Amino acid sequence: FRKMAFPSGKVEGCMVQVTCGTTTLNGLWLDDVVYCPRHVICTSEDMLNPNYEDLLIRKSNHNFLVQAGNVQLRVIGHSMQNCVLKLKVDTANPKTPKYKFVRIQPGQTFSVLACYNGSPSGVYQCAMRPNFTIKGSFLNGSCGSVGFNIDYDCVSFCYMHHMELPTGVHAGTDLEGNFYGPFVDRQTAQAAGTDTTITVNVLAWLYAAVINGDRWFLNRFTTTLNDFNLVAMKYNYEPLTQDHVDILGPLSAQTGIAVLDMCASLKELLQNGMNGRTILGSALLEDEFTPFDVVRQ
Amino acid sequence: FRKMAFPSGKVEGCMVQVTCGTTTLNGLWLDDVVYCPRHVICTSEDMLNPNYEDLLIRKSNHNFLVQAGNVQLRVIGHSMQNCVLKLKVDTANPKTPKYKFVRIQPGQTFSVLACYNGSPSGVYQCAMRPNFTIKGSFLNGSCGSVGFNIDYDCVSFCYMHHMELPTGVHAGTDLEGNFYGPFVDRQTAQAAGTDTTITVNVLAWLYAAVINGDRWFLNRFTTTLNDFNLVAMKYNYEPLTQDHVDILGPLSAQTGIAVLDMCASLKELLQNGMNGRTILGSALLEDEFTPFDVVRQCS
Repeated sequence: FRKMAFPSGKVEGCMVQVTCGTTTLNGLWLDDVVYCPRHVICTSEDMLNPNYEDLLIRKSNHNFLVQAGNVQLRVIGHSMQNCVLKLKVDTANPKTPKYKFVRIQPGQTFSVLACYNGSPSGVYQCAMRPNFTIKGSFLNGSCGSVGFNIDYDCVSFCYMHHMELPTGVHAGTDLEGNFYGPFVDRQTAQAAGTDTTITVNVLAWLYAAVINGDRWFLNRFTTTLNDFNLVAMKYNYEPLTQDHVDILGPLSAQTGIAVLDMCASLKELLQNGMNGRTILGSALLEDEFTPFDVVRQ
Repeated sequence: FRKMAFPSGKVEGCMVQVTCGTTTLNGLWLDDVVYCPRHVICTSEDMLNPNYEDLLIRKSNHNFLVQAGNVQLRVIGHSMQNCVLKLKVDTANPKTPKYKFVRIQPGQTFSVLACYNGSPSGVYQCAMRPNFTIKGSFLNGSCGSVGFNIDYDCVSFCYMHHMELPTGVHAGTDLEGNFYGPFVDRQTAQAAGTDTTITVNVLAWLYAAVINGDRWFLNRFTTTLNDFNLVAMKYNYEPLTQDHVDILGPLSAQTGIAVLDMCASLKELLQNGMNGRTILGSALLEDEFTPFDVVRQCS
Protein backbone atom coordinates (compact mmCIF):
# COMPACT_ATOMS: atom_id res chain seq x y z
CA PHE A 1 0.00 0.00 0.00
CA ARG A 2 1.67 3.18 -1.31
CA LYS A 3 0.60 6.71 -2.15
CA MET A 4 -0.79 7.16 -5.66
CA ALA A 5 -0.99 10.45 -7.55
CA PHE A 6 -3.41 11.37 -10.31
CA PRO A 7 -2.09 11.28 -13.88
CA SER A 8 -0.58 14.69 -14.43
CA GLY A 9 -0.91 15.19 -18.20
CA LYS A 10 -3.88 17.56 -18.08
CA VAL A 11 -1.93 19.83 -15.73
CA GLU A 12 1.41 19.52 -17.58
CA GLY A 13 -0.24 21.18 -20.59
CA CYS A 14 -0.90 24.27 -18.50
CA MET A 15 2.54 24.95 -17.04
CA VAL A 16 4.54 27.95 -18.22
CA GLN A 17 7.55 29.96 -17.01
CA VAL A 18 7.09 33.52 -15.66
CA THR A 19 9.97 35.96 -15.17
CA CYS A 20 9.95 39.43 -13.65
CA GLY A 21 13.29 41.12 -13.06
CA THR A 22 15.65 38.34 -11.97
CA THR A 23 12.95 36.09 -10.48
CA THR A 24 11.71 33.10 -12.45
CA LEU A 25 8.99 30.76 -11.30
CA ASN A 26 6.12 28.72 -12.71
CA GLY A 27 2.70 29.81 -13.88
CA LEU A 28 -0.58 28.07 -14.64
CA TRP A 29 -2.02 28.96 -18.07
CA LEU A 30 -5.79 28.42 -18.23
CA ASP A 31 -7.77 30.03 -21.05
CA ASP A 32 -6.21 33.47 -21.57
CA VAL A 33 -4.88 33.92 -18.01
CA VAL A 34 -1.60 32.89 -16.42
CA TYR A 35 -1.77 32.54 -12.63
CA CYS A 36 1.40 32.66 -10.50
CA PRO A 37 2.60 33.78 -7.07
CA ARG A 38 2.71 37.55 -6.89
CA HIS A 39 6.06 37.49 -5.03
CA VAL A 40 7.59 37.27 -8.50
CA ILE A 41 7.40 41.10 -8.45
CA CYS A 42 9.22 41.58 -5.13
CA THR A 43 13.01 42.13 -4.87
CA SER A 44 15.64 41.82 -2.16
CA GLU A 45 15.14 45.55 -1.52
CA ASP A 46 11.49 45.12 -0.44
CA MET A 47 10.97 41.43 0.37
CA LEU A 48 10.65 41.97 4.16
CA ASN A 49 7.59 44.21 3.69
CA PRO A 50 6.59 44.19 0.02
CA ASN A 51 3.82 46.65 -0.74
CA TYR A 52 2.35 44.57 -3.51
CA GLU A 53 -0.36 47.03 -4.61
CA ASP A 54 2.28 49.71 -5.05
CA LEU A 55 4.68 47.34 -6.81
CA LEU A 56 2.00 46.01 -9.15
CA ILE A 57 0.74 49.36 -10.45
CA ARG A 58 4.33 50.33 -11.28
CA LYS A 59 4.80 47.33 -13.55
CA SER A 60 4.07 47.34 -17.23
CA ASN A 61 2.84 44.33 -19.17
CA HIS A 62 6.22 44.13 -20.91
CA ASN A 63 8.01 43.67 -17.54
CA PHE A 64 6.55 40.12 -17.45
CA LEU A 65 8.18 37.46 -19.63
CA VAL A 66 5.95 34.43 -20.05
CA GLN A 67 7.40 31.47 -21.93
CA ALA A 68 5.41 28.39 -22.95
CA GLY A 69 8.20 26.19 -24.22
CA ASN A 70 9.56 27.78 -27.38
CA VAL A 71 6.91 30.55 -27.54
CA GLN A 72 6.80 33.84 -25.65
CA LEU A 73 3.23 34.77 -24.75
CA ARG A 74 2.32 38.43 -25.02
CA VAL A 75 1.03 39.87 -21.74
CA ILE A 76 -1.88 42.29 -22.33
CA GLY A 77 -2.91 42.94 -18.73
CA HIS A 78 -1.90 42.32 -15.14
CA SER A 79 -3.82 42.24 -11.86
CA MET A 80 -3.75 40.35 -8.58
CA GLN A 81 -6.28 38.56 -6.46
CA ASN A 82 -4.94 38.16 -2.93
CA CYS A 83 -1.50 36.57 -3.32
CA VAL A 84 -1.98 35.37 -6.94
CA LEU A 85 -0.83 37.46 -9.88
CA LYS A 86 -3.01 37.14 -12.98
CA LEU A 87 -1.37 37.90 -16.32
CA LYS A 88 -3.86 38.19 -19.16
CA VAL A 89 -2.29 36.94 -22.40
CA ASP A 90 -3.35 37.32 -26.00
CA THR A 91 -3.79 33.57 -26.60
CA ALA A 92 -6.04 31.13 -24.78
CA ASN A 93 -4.27 27.91 -23.88
CA PRO A 94 -5.47 25.33 -26.44
CA LYS A 95 -4.69 22.59 -23.90
CA THR A 96 -6.88 24.11 -21.15
CA PRO A 97 -8.73 21.18 -19.52
CA LYS A 98 -12.11 21.28 -17.90
CA TYR A 99 -11.27 22.78 -14.53
CA LYS A 100 -12.46 24.38 -11.33
CA PHE A 101 -10.80 26.12 -8.39
CA VAL A 102 -11.51 24.63 -4.96
CA ARG A 103 -10.34 25.28 -1.43
CA ILE A 104 -9.48 22.00 0.26
CA GLN A 105 -10.08 21.12 3.92
CA PRO A 106 -7.35 19.99 6.33
CA GLY A 107 -7.04 16.25 6.24
CA GLN A 108 -7.79 15.98 2.52
CA THR A 109 -5.20 15.02 -0.08
CA PHE A 110 -4.18 16.22 -3.52
CA SER A 111 -1.57 15.59 -6.15
CA VAL A 112 1.30 18.02 -6.64
CA LEU A 113 3.01 18.57 -10.01
CA ALA A 114 6.38 19.95 -8.97
CA CYS A 115 7.79 22.15 -11.73
CA TYR A 116 10.99 24.14 -12.24
CA ASN A 117 11.39 26.89 -14.86
CA GLY A 118 7.98 26.00 -16.26
CA SER A 119 8.94 22.34 -16.78
CA PRO A 120 7.15 19.50 -14.96
CA SER A 121 9.57 17.48 -12.85
CA GLY A 122 7.68 15.19 -10.46
CA VAL A 123 4.25 14.14 -9.23
CA TYR A 124 3.31 13.02 -5.73
CA GLN A 125 0.48 13.01 -3.21
CA CYS A 126 0.29 15.51 -0.31
CA ALA A 127 -2.16 16.16 2.51
CA MET A 128 -3.36 19.54 3.73
CA ARG A 129 -2.41 19.28 7.35
CA PRO A 130 -4.45 20.57 10.31
CA ASN A 131 -1.92 23.42 10.79
CA PHE A 132 -2.32 24.27 7.09
CA THR A 133 1.16 23.25 6.03
CA ILE A 134 2.04 20.56 3.55
CA LYS A 135 5.04 18.27 3.60
CA GLY A 136 6.15 18.85 0.03
CA SER A 137 9.31 18.24 -1.90
CA PHE A 138 9.67 21.79 -3.16
CA LEU A 139 13.09 23.27 -3.91
CA ASN A 140 14.20 26.64 -5.21
CA GLY A 141 12.22 27.62 -8.29
CA SER A 142 9.21 25.45 -7.44
CA CYS A 143 6.87 28.36 -6.69
CA GLY A 144 3.78 28.28 -8.86
CA SER A 145 3.69 24.50 -8.89
CA VAL A 146 0.10 23.42 -8.25
CA GLY A 147 -1.89 20.83 -6.39
CA PHE A 148 -5.01 19.25 -7.85
CA ASN A 149 -7.44 16.37 -7.88
CA ILE A 150 -9.17 14.90 -10.91
CA ASP A 151 -12.84 13.90 -10.99
CA TYR A 152 -14.04 12.45 -14.30
CA ASP A 153 -12.37 14.79 -16.85
CA CYS A 154 -12.36 17.84 -14.56
CA VAL A 155 -9.22 19.15 -12.85
CA SER A 156 -9.95 20.71 -9.45
CA PHE A 157 -6.98 22.94 -8.60
CA CYS A 158 -6.59 23.52 -4.89
CA TYR A 159 -3.03 24.63 -4.16
CA MET A 160 -0.32 26.88 -5.53
CA HIS A 161 3.11 26.79 -3.94
CA HIS A 162 4.64 29.96 -2.41
CA MET A 163 7.14 29.30 0.42
CA GLU A 164 9.04 27.05 2.79
CA LEU A 165 9.04 27.33 6.59
CA PRO A 166 12.11 26.91 8.80
CA THR A 167 10.96 23.40 9.79
CA GLY A 168 11.18 22.35 6.13
CA VAL A 169 7.44 22.15 5.51
CA HIS A 170 5.63 24.28 2.96
CA ALA A 171 2.91 26.86 2.62
CA GLY A 172 0.87 28.24 -0.21
CA THR A 173 -2.51 29.41 -1.41
CA ASP A 174 -5.61 28.33 -3.17
CA LEU A 175 -6.04 29.57 -6.74
CA GLU A 176 -7.93 32.61 -5.43
CA GLY A 177 -4.66 33.57 -3.76
CA ASN A 178 -5.71 33.06 -0.11
CA PHE A 179 -3.08 31.30 1.98
CA TYR A 180 -3.88 28.13 3.77
CA GLY A 181 -2.96 29.05 7.33
CA PRO A 182 -1.61 32.23 8.96
CA PHE A 183 1.29 32.72 6.54
CA VAL A 184 2.28 35.83 4.61
CA ASP A 185 4.18 36.30 1.34
CA ARG A 186 7.10 38.20 2.83
CA GLN A 187 10.64 36.87 3.20
CA THR A 188 10.61 36.04 6.89
CA ALA A 189 10.99 32.89 8.97
CA GLN A 190 7.42 31.90 9.84
CA ALA A 191 6.44 29.19 12.29
CA ALA A 192 3.22 27.19 11.95
CA GLY A 193 0.76 26.27 14.67
CA THR A 194 1.13 22.90 16.33
CA ASP A 195 1.30 19.99 13.85
CA THR A 196 -1.68 17.92 14.99
CA THR A 197 -1.98 14.44 13.48
CA ILE A 198 -4.89 13.51 11.21
CA THR A 199 -6.46 10.76 13.32
CA VAL A 200 -9.07 9.55 10.80
CA ASN A 201 -6.26 9.05 8.27
CA VAL A 202 -4.10 7.07 10.71
CA LEU A 203 -7.10 4.84 11.37
CA ALA A 204 -7.71 4.43 7.62
CA TRP A 205 -4.07 3.41 7.23
CA LEU A 206 -4.34 0.88 10.09
CA TYR A 207 -7.32 -0.60 8.22
CA ALA A 208 -5.17 -0.71 5.09
CA ALA A 209 -2.49 -2.59 7.06
CA VAL A 210 -5.07 -5.16 8.13
CA ILE A 211 -6.35 -5.60 4.57
CA ASN A 212 -2.71 -6.32 3.60
CA GLY A 213 -2.47 -9.00 6.28
CA ASP A 214 -0.69 -7.01 9.01
CA ARG A 215 -2.55 -7.59 12.27
CA TRP A 216 0.04 -7.41 15.05
CA PHE A 217 -1.18 -4.11 16.53
CA LEU A 218 -4.79 -5.18 17.03
CA ASN A 219 -6.20 -5.78 20.48
CA ARG A 220 -9.39 -7.19 21.91
CA PHE A 221 -10.01 -4.13 24.07
CA THR A 222 -12.43 -1.42 23.11
CA THR A 223 -12.93 2.18 24.13
CA THR A 224 -15.60 4.80 24.13
CA LEU A 225 -15.24 7.61 21.63
CA ASN A 226 -14.57 10.19 24.32
CA ASP A 227 -11.98 8.07 26.13
CA PHE A 228 -10.19 7.62 22.83
CA ASN A 229 -10.37 11.34 22.10
CA LEU A 230 -8.91 12.26 25.50
CA VAL A 231 -5.84 10.15 24.73
CA ALA A 232 -5.69 11.36 21.14
CA MET A 233 -5.54 14.98 22.28
CA LYS A 234 -2.87 14.17 24.87
CA TYR A 235 -0.72 13.05 21.93
CA ASN A 236 -1.63 15.99 19.66
CA TYR A 237 -3.98 13.92 17.52
CA GLU A 238 -7.27 15.34 16.29
CA PRO A 239 -10.33 14.17 18.21
CA LEU A 240 -12.37 11.78 16.10
CA THR A 241 -15.74 13.26 15.14
CA GLN A 242 -18.86 11.23 14.45
CA ASP A 243 -18.70 12.17 10.76
CA HIS A 244 -15.21 10.67 10.70
CA VAL A 245 -16.42 7.52 12.45
CA ASP A 246 -19.02 7.31 9.67
CA ILE A 247 -16.44 7.87 6.91
CA LEU A 248 -14.61 4.77 8.21
CA GLY A 249 -17.68 2.53 7.85
CA PRO A 250 -16.63 0.88 4.59
CA LEU A 251 -13.24 -0.20 5.90
CA SER A 252 -14.85 -1.35 9.14
CA ALA A 253 -17.42 -3.40 7.23
CA GLN A 254 -14.76 -4.84 4.92
CA THR A 255 -12.47 -5.94 7.77
CA GLY A 256 -15.03 -6.71 10.46
CA ILE A 257 -13.18 -4.42 12.89
CA ALA A 258 -15.51 -1.83 14.40
CA VAL A 259 -14.14 1.71 14.36
CA LEU A 260 -13.89 1.88 18.15
CA ASP A 261 -11.88 -1.35 18.24
CA MET A 262 -9.36 0.17 15.83
CA CYS A 263 -9.35 3.25 18.06
CA ALA A 264 -8.45 1.00 20.99
CA SER A 265 -5.53 -0.38 18.96
CA LEU A 266 -4.33 3.11 18.03
CA LYS A 267 -4.60 4.13 21.68
CA GLU A 268 -2.28 1.25 22.59
CA LEU A 269 0.18 2.31 19.88
CA LEU A 270 0.26 5.92 21.11
CA GLN A 271 0.93 4.93 24.71
CA ASN A 272 3.54 2.21 24.17
CA GLY A 273 4.93 2.91 20.73
CA MET A 274 5.73 0.20 18.27
CA ASN A 275 8.54 -1.43 20.31
CA GLY A 276 10.82 -1.64 17.30
CA ARG A 277 8.20 -3.15 14.97
CA THR A 278 6.82 -1.63 11.76
CA ILE A 279 3.44 -1.28 10.08
CA LEU A 280 3.32 -1.35 6.27
CA GLY A 281 7.09 -0.93 6.42
CA SER A 282 6.98 2.26 8.51
CA ALA A 283 8.31 2.86 12.01
CA LEU A 284 5.92 5.83 12.24
CA LEU A 285 2.15 6.09 12.12
CA GLU A 286 1.18 7.54 8.74
CA ASP A 287 -1.57 10.16 8.49
CA GLU A 288 -1.55 11.23 4.81
CA PHE A 289 -3.96 8.58 3.44
CA THR A 290 -7.65 9.37 3.58
CA PRO A 291 -10.33 6.72 3.97
CA PHE A 292 -11.13 7.37 0.30
CA ASP A 293 -7.49 6.94 -0.79
CA VAL A 294 -7.50 3.56 0.96
CA VAL A 295 -10.81 2.24 -0.36
CA ARG A 296 -9.86 2.90 -3.99
CA GLN A 297 -6.98 0.44 -3.50
CA PHE B 1 12.48 12.27 1.15
CA ARG B 2 9.41 10.84 -0.57
CA LYS B 3 8.51 8.60 -3.49
CA MET B 4 8.11 10.93 -6.47
CA ALA B 5 6.92 9.80 -9.89
CA PHE B 6 7.79 11.36 -13.19
CA PRO B 7 5.05 13.41 -14.86
CA SER B 8 2.94 10.93 -16.74
CA GLY B 9 1.55 12.95 -19.65
CA LYS B 10 4.01 11.69 -22.27
CA VAL B 11 2.97 8.16 -21.42
CA GLU B 12 -0.75 8.91 -21.07
CA GLY B 13 -0.67 9.89 -24.75
CA CYS B 14 0.51 6.36 -25.66
CA MET B 15 -1.98 4.18 -23.78
CA VAL B 16 -4.54 2.12 -25.69
CA GLN B 17 -6.68 -0.92 -25.00
CA VAL B 18 -6.21 -4.24 -26.78
CA THR B 19 -8.95 -6.87 -26.89
CA CYS B 20 -9.06 -10.43 -28.27
CA GLY B 21 -12.46 -12.03 -27.79
CA THR B 22 -13.61 -10.80 -24.38
CA THR B 23 -10.03 -10.51 -22.99
CA THR B 24 -9.02 -6.82 -22.72
CA LEU B 25 -5.80 -5.32 -21.41
CA ASN B 26 -3.69 -2.19 -21.98
CA GLY B 27 -1.17 -1.57 -24.72
CA LEU B 28 1.49 0.98 -25.54
CA TRP B 29 1.18 2.83 -28.89
CA LEU B 30 4.44 4.22 -30.26
CA ASP B 31 4.70 5.26 -33.91
CA ASP B 32 2.60 2.63 -35.75
CA VAL B 33 3.14 -0.27 -33.34
CA VAL B 34 1.16 -1.32 -30.27
CA TYR B 35 2.98 -3.40 -27.65
CA CYS B 36 1.03 -5.50 -25.13
CA PRO B 37 1.28 -8.74 -23.09
CA ARG B 38 0.90 -11.78 -25.31
CA HIS B 39 -1.66 -13.37 -22.96
CA VAL B 40 -4.31 -11.08 -24.49
CA ILE B 41 -4.72 -14.02 -26.93
CA CYS B 42 -5.77 -16.37 -24.10
CA THR B 43 -9.17 -17.09 -22.71
CA SER B 44 -9.11 -17.29 -18.92
CA GLU B 45 -8.90 -21.07 -19.22
CA ASP B 46 -6.03 -20.86 -21.74
CA MET B 47 -3.98 -18.94 -19.16
CA LEU B 48 -3.65 -22.03 -16.91
CA ASN B 49 -1.42 -23.81 -19.45
CA PRO B 50 -1.05 -21.81 -22.69
CA ASN B 51 0.60 -22.94 -25.90
CA TYR B 52 1.29 -19.48 -27.20
CA GLU B 53 2.60 -20.50 -30.62
CA ASP B 54 -0.54 -22.57 -31.22
CA LEU B 55 -2.86 -19.87 -29.88
CA LEU B 56 -1.20 -17.24 -32.05
CA ILE B 57 -1.24 -19.25 -35.28
CA ARG B 58 -5.03 -19.40 -34.89
CA LYS B 59 -5.24 -15.57 -34.83
CA SER B 60 -5.46 -13.08 -37.70
CA ASN B 61 -5.09 -9.31 -37.72
CA HIS B 62 -8.90 -8.99 -37.80
CA ASN B 63 -9.20 -10.77 -34.40
CA PHE B 64 -7.44 -7.89 -32.61
CA LEU B 65 -9.34 -4.81 -31.44
CA VAL B 66 -7.09 -1.85 -30.61
CA GLN B 67 -8.76 1.29 -29.30
CA ALA B 68 -7.48 4.70 -28.26
CA GLY B 69 -10.47 5.74 -26.23
CA ASN B 70 -13.44 4.90 -28.45
CA VAL B 71 -11.38 5.20 -31.64
CA GLN B 72 -10.41 1.92 -33.32
CA LEU B 73 -6.90 1.51 -34.74
CA ARG B 74 -7.00 -1.17 -37.42
CA VAL B 75 -4.37 -3.89 -37.01
CA ILE B 76 -2.36 -4.56 -40.18
CA GLY B 77 0.23 -6.98 -38.80
CA HIS B 78 1.12 -9.00 -35.74
CA SER B 79 4.10 -10.80 -34.28
CA MET B 80 5.21 -12.20 -30.96
CA GLN B 81 8.55 -11.22 -29.39
CA ASN B 82 9.19 -13.25 -26.22
CA CYS B 83 6.18 -12.49 -24.00
CA VAL B 84 5.00 -9.35 -25.86
CA LEU B 85 2.72 -9.06 -28.84
CA LYS B 86 3.54 -6.35 -31.38
CA LEU B 87 0.56 -5.15 -33.40
CA LYS B 88 1.26 -2.99 -36.39
CA VAL B 89 -1.54 -0.48 -36.81
CA ASP B 90 -2.67 1.81 -39.62
CA THR B 91 -2.04 5.05 -37.69
CA ALA B 92 1.19 6.50 -36.34
CA ASN B 93 0.58 7.94 -32.90
CA PRO B 94 0.94 11.75 -33.24
CA LYS B 95 1.75 11.93 -29.52
CA THR B 96 4.71 9.53 -29.72
CA PRO B 97 7.46 10.99 -27.53
CA LYS B 98 11.17 10.49 -28.00
CA TYR B 99 11.65 7.08 -26.41
CA LYS B 100 13.92 4.14 -25.77
CA PHE B 101 13.39 0.64 -24.44
CA VAL B 102 15.70 -0.16 -21.51
CA ARG B 103 16.11 -3.24 -19.36
CA ILE B 104 16.71 -2.05 -15.80
CA GLN B 105 18.63 -3.67 -13.00
CA PRO B 106 17.12 -4.66 -9.66
CA GLY B 107 17.21 -1.78 -7.25
CA GLN B 108 16.36 0.72 -9.95
CA THR B 109 13.25 2.82 -9.55
CA PHE B 110 10.70 3.76 -12.16
CA SER B 111 7.26 5.28 -12.45
CA VAL B 112 4.20 3.19 -13.21
CA LEU B 113 1.15 4.58 -14.93
CA ALA B 114 -1.52 2.23 -13.65
CA CYS B 115 -4.14 1.91 -16.40
CA TYR B 116 -7.47 0.13 -16.81
CA ASN B 117 -9.21 -0.22 -20.19
CA GLY B 118 -6.54 2.02 -21.72
CA SER B 119 -7.44 4.85 -19.29
CA PRO B 120 -4.80 6.07 -16.83
CA SER B 121 -5.82 5.81 -13.17
CA GLY B 122 -2.77 6.75 -11.10
CA VAL B 123 0.97 7.19 -11.09
CA TYR B 124 3.50 6.05 -8.53
CA GLN B 125 7.16 5.21 -8.11
CA CYS B 126 8.29 1.57 -7.70
CA ALA B 127 11.61 -0.09 -6.96
CA MET B 128 12.47 -3.35 -8.66
CA ARG B 129 13.30 -5.65 -5.78
CA PRO B 130 16.42 -7.83 -5.89
CA ASN B 131 14.20 -10.87 -6.48
CA PHE B 132 12.82 -9.18 -9.66
CA THR B 133 9.38 -8.43 -8.25
CA ILE B 134 7.66 -5.11 -7.73
CA LYS B 135 5.23 -4.01 -5.04
CA GLY B 136 2.55 -2.46 -7.19
CA SER B 137 -1.00 -1.34 -6.86
CA PHE B 138 -2.13 -3.53 -9.78
CA LEU B 139 -5.77 -4.64 -9.84
CA ASN B 140 -7.44 -6.79 -12.49
CA GLY B 141 -7.24 -5.28 -15.95
CA SER B 142 -3.95 -3.52 -15.16
CA CYS B 143 -1.85 -5.72 -17.43
CA GLY B 144 0.01 -3.85 -20.11
CA SER B 145 0.50 -0.86 -17.82
CA VAL B 146 4.06 0.33 -18.20
CA GLY B 147 6.94 1.53 -16.09
CA PHE B 148 9.20 4.31 -17.25
CA ASN B 149 11.75 6.99 -16.45
CA ILE B 150 12.10 10.35 -18.18
CA ASP B 151 15.55 11.79 -18.97
CA TYR B 152 15.60 15.15 -20.72
CA ASP B 153 12.59 14.79 -23.04
CA CYS B 154 13.13 11.08 -23.70
CA VAL B 155 10.91 8.40 -22.16
CA SER B 156 12.78 5.22 -21.23
CA PHE B 157 10.25 2.40 -21.01
CA CYS B 158 11.44 -0.39 -18.75
CA TYR B 159 8.50 -2.47 -17.52
CA MET B 160 5.23 -3.92 -18.75
CA HIS B 161 2.91 -5.56 -16.26
CA HIS B 162 1.88 -9.23 -16.63
CA MET B 163 1.04 -11.01 -13.40
CA GLU B 164 0.59 -11.30 -9.65
CA LEU B 165 2.43 -13.86 -7.57
CA PRO B 166 0.88 -15.84 -4.71
CA THR B 167 2.58 -13.49 -2.22
CA GLY B 168 0.79 -10.44 -3.69
CA VAL B 169 3.84 -8.93 -5.39
CA HIS B 170 4.00 -8.44 -9.15
CA ALA B 171 6.03 -9.58 -12.12
CA GLY B 172 6.45 -8.41 -15.68
CA THR B 173 8.74 -7.93 -18.64
CA ASP B 174 10.82 -5.34 -20.39
CA LEU B 175 9.38 -3.94 -23.64
CA GLU B 176 11.22 -6.67 -25.59
CA GLY B 177 9.03 -9.18 -23.75
CA ASN B 178 11.69 -10.75 -21.53
CA PHE B 179 10.58 -11.32 -17.95
CA TYR B 180 12.45 -9.82 -15.06
CA GLY B 181 13.27 -12.80 -12.88
CA PRO B 182 12.50 -16.49 -13.17
CA PHE B 183 8.81 -16.10 -14.00
CA VAL B 184 6.65 -17.32 -16.86
CA ASP B 185 3.35 -16.00 -18.14
CA ARG B 186 1.32 -19.01 -17.05
CA GLN B 187 -1.35 -19.04 -14.32
CA THR B 188 0.62 -21.45 -12.18
CA ALA B 189 1.94 -21.04 -8.65
CA GLN B 190 5.39 -19.50 -8.89
CA ALA B 191 7.58 -18.35 -6.05
CA ALA B 192 9.99 -15.46 -6.01
CA GLY B 193 13.39 -15.76 -4.43
CA THR B 194 13.86 -14.48 -0.93
CA ASP B 195 13.87 -10.74 -1.10
CA THR B 196 16.81 -8.77 0.20
CA THR B 197 17.59 -5.15 1.00
CA ILE B 198 18.82 -3.00 -1.89
CA THR B 199 22.33 -2.22 -0.65
CA VAL B 200 23.17 0.36 -3.32
CA ASN B 201 20.11 2.37 -2.37
CA VAL B 202 20.93 2.19 1.35
CA LEU B 203 24.35 3.54 0.45
CA ALA B 204 22.73 6.34 -1.56
CA TRP B 205 20.63 7.13 1.51
CA LEU B 206 23.75 7.32 3.70
CA TYR B 207 25.34 9.68 1.17
CA ALA B 208 22.17 11.79 1.29
CA ALA B 209 22.52 11.94 5.08
CA VAL B 210 26.11 13.17 4.73
CA ILE B 211 24.99 15.79 2.21
CA ASN B 212 22.50 17.02 4.81
CA GLY B 213 25.19 17.20 7.52
CA ASP B 214 24.29 13.98 9.37
CA ARG B 215 27.56 12.04 9.48
CA TRP B 216 28.03 10.41 12.93
CA PHE B 217 28.14 6.95 11.30
CA LEU B 218 31.19 7.52 9.06
CA ASN B 219 34.00 4.92 9.62
CA ARG B 220 37.62 6.00 9.60
CA PHE B 221 38.34 2.82 7.68
CA THR B 222 37.59 1.12 4.40
CA THR B 223 36.80 -2.45 3.33
CA THR B 224 36.95 -4.51 0.16
CA LEU B 225 33.94 -5.18 -2.00
CA ASN B 226 34.29 -8.92 -1.42
CA ASP B 227 34.54 -8.58 2.35
CA PHE B 228 31.54 -6.28 2.36
CA ASN B 229 29.49 -8.62 0.16
CA LEU B 230 30.18 -11.69 2.26
CA VAL B 231 29.17 -9.82 5.42
CA ALA B 232 26.16 -8.09 3.86
CA MET B 233 24.61 -11.36 2.70
CA LYS B 234 24.47 -12.48 6.35
CA TYR B 235 22.13 -9.52 7.01
CA ASN B 236 19.93 -10.26 3.98
CA TYR B 237 21.44 -7.42 1.96
CA GLU B 238 22.02 -7.69 -1.78
CA PRO B 239 25.66 -8.11 -2.86
CA LEU B 240 27.09 -5.10 -4.61
CA THR B 241 28.15 -5.20 -8.25
CA GLN B 242 30.61 -3.03 -10.12
CA ASP B 243 27.69 -1.20 -11.73
CA HIS B 244 26.48 -0.29 -8.22
CA VAL B 245 29.88 1.13 -7.33
CA ASP B 246 29.79 3.09 -10.60
CA ILE B 247 26.32 4.63 -10.08
CA LEU B 248 27.43 5.81 -6.61
CA GLY B 249 30.25 7.75 -8.29
CA PRO B 250 28.51 11.15 -8.34
CA LEU B 251 27.52 10.96 -4.66
CA SER B 252 31.03 9.81 -3.76
CA ALA B 253 32.44 12.79 -5.65
CA GLN B 254 29.91 15.18 -4.08
CA THR B 255 30.89 14.13 -0.55
CA GLY B 256 34.52 13.15 -0.99
CA ILE B 257 33.74 9.78 0.59
CA ALA B 258 34.98 6.72 -1.28
CA VAL B 259 32.35 4.08 -1.98
CA LEU B 260 34.33 1.46 -0.08
CA ASP B 261 34.59 3.81 2.89
CA MET B 262 30.80 4.15 2.94
CA CYS B 263 30.56 0.35 2.65
CA ALA B 264 32.68 0.03 5.79
CA SER B 265 30.34 2.51 7.53
CA LEU B 266 27.29 0.47 6.51
CA LYS B 267 29.04 -2.76 7.56
CA GLU B 268 29.57 -1.27 11.03
CA LEU B 269 25.92 -0.20 11.21
CA LEU B 270 24.81 -3.73 10.36
CA GLN B 271 27.22 -5.34 12.84
CA ASN B 272 26.69 -2.91 15.76
CA GLY B 273 23.25 -1.47 15.13
CA MET B 274 22.08 2.10 15.42
CA ASN B 275 22.54 2.01 19.23
CA GLY B 276 19.55 4.32 19.58
CA ARG B 277 20.73 6.94 17.07
CA THR B 278 18.87 8.01 13.92
CA ILE B 279 19.91 8.89 10.37
CA LEU B 280 17.89 11.48 8.46
CA GLY B 281 15.48 11.34 11.38
CA SER B 282 14.84 7.60 11.04
CA ALA B 283 15.87 4.58 13.06
CA LEU B 284 15.45 2.47 9.89
CA LEU B 285 17.71 2.48 6.86
CA GLU B 286 15.84 3.23 3.63
CA ASP B 287 16.40 1.23 0.41
CA GLU B 288 13.82 2.66 -2.03
CA PHE B 289 15.78 5.71 -3.26
CA THR B 290 18.44 5.28 -5.89
CA PRO B 291 21.51 7.46 -6.31
CA PHE B 292 19.61 9.32 -9.04
CA ASP B 293 16.57 9.77 -6.77
CA VAL B 294 18.77 11.22 -4.02
CA VAL B 295 20.26 13.77 -6.40
CA ARG B 296 16.84 14.66 -7.88
CA GLN B 297 15.42 15.43 -4.42
CA CYS B 298 18.55 16.96 -2.80
CA SER B 299 19.39 19.13 -5.83
